[PDB]
Amino acid sequence: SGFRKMAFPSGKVEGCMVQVTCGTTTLNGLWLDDVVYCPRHVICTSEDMLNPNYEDLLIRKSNHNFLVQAGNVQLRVIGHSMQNCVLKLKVDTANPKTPKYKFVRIQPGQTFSVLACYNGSPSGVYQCAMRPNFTIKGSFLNGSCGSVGFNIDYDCVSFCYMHHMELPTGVHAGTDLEGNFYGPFVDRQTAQAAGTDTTITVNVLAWLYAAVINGDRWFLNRFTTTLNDFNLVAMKYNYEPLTQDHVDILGPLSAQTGIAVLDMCASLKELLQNGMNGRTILGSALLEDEFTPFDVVRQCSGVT
Amino acid sequence: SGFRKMAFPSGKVEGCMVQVTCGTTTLNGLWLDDVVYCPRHVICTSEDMLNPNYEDLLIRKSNHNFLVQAGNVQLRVIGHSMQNCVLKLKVDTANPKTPKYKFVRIQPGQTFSVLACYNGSPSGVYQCAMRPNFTIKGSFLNGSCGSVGFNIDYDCVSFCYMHHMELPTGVHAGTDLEGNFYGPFVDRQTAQAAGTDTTITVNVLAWLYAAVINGDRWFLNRFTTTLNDFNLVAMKYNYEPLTQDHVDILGPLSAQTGIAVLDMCASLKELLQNGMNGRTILGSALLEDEFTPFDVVRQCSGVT
Ligand SMILES: CC(=O)N1CCN(CC(=O)Nc2cnccc2C2CC2)CC1
Ligand SMILES: CC(=O)N1CCN(CC(=O)Nc2cnccc2C2CC2)CC1
Repeated sequence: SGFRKMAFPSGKVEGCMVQVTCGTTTLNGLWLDDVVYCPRHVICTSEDMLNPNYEDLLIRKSNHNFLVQAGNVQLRVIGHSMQNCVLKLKVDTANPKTPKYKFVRIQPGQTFSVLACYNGSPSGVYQCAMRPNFTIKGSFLNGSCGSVGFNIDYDCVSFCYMHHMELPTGVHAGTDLEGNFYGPFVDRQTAQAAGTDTTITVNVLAWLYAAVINGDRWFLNRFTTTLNDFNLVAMKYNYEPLTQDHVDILGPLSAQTGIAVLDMCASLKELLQNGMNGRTILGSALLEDEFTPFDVVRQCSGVT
Repeated sequence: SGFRKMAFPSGKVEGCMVQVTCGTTTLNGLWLDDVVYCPRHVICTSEDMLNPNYEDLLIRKSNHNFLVQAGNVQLRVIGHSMQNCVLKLKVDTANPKTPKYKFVRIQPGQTFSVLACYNGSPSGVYQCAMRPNFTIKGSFLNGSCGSVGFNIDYDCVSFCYMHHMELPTGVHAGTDLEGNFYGPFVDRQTAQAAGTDTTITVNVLAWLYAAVINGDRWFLNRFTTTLNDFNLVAMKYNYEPLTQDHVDILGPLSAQTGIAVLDMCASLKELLQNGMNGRTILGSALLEDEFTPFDVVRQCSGVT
């Protein structure tokens, strides 16, 4: 029993972190096989960030201008290329600790673990979600760029995020490992406002199921609703619309607890309208939305 | 910017996890040098847990009755001894991945990371605190016993907790790595009720400083208080008394933000009396107390 915001064990990713320096800028890189991936803004000065022409700035850089250090040992860079907003630095040595891996592009609402790093060294691990506005609410200071987000399926690490930017509002933006930004964000120091950060409804319902499984049941009510009625309330509260696909995904939690998905929707509808009244659910005074239905099943079953 | 509940990178601890089986019970063990540490209740049947005589039950066990498996390879047990509530299984092979380590006994209010494991395999990592009633609010299912809590200081892992029990109320109890339980708990399936789970005041203040550093400043008020006046309110709200030692520990955060510790106490006093009014601080609707002042400085500075 008990339910925690839990990150994946970070060891497999720690073995991939390296430091990348270009000129006066140092950030993190991800070393997989003989390639080091890092944000292309490693080539920029503070001034360059205002309106960078990456293709032009990159012409002035050679392989020897990218300093890659793994622990206290220097890697030899034998090639470099830009793919979208990431640089791929080909090195002469395959990372001996390369785990089984995939590069995946996640959808909003999906959760992942971040291994926050500085100077190629891991500082901490935390769990977050791709927000519906394509930002993430992370914990990143200057030097954390190139830190990555990932999920693990037994022994395969699916990398889904690489940190690039902090928006003027303190929220974060980054790319998948092919260098494509999530959402409309760009690697330029300019006005980039985020859209509405709506609540991930299917994750809230999954978390209410985790609460019932772990004994917190006070919010269960005598009501039911329909998808259309629920969605009218969800729209009003800036919650994402719930679809039949989401109801299907919640099926195993509904089966385990015996609480129909639409009945849990009705409980959530009353929590939205009435509030918590100073009460808590799984130690929280707000409805948590950074646990997917898969995370709830995984934690409640004990998948290693 | 941004502030997350962050655990230490778990890799150094993942390299120490092993599976320990005795008869029909399988749990986790911690392999450091040539010793495997695990809860002594690995020797108990479900019936034994009701009123176990560990010294008597242990007489019926020999070295060959303890099966230790590291990955898919079996370790040879050449000695076994009980130290308080843990067994120390001497093996013929030193763990090649043994990090620099210490065994420490933490005080209530101190935080640590847990690497939750099943069958010697890591499932996730999360952050928690030793509650003032000596319980921890973890996420542990059957098979998680022997999972450990730790802190890291650069390259040295200080192990502070080993999981042993889930109380009838769903909260958790365990020992330090010398096998001494935190608090009054025992490794027996009997009535063990926890005391008052008070809020760790100095951690709440540290977290309010993290909020100011990260832009959430709405709760800062025009008031101050004294330790004695603050403590009268803290007692009423089931918060731990704040001491001059706590004020001293908050000194660096006070210096960084320019907000005197007693002024932050006055802001906290108004939050306790007035509530949040539907507002949030660092994405939370309740006052978070599982960040120590050291955790706040570490995260806000980027220690690796
Ligand atoms: C060379 C340069 O001025 N750069 C290179 C691009 N970066 C982009 C950027 O947003 N990085 C960043 C990401 N997360 C947290 C914090 C920061 C930094 C304090 C801003 C800004 C700094
Ligand atoms: C042999 C036996 O019956 N044991 C051995 C001692 N254990 C003690 C115990 O509290 N373990 C435990 C810890 N955390 C979460 C969950 C559990 C278990 C479901 C109870 C109980 C089970």
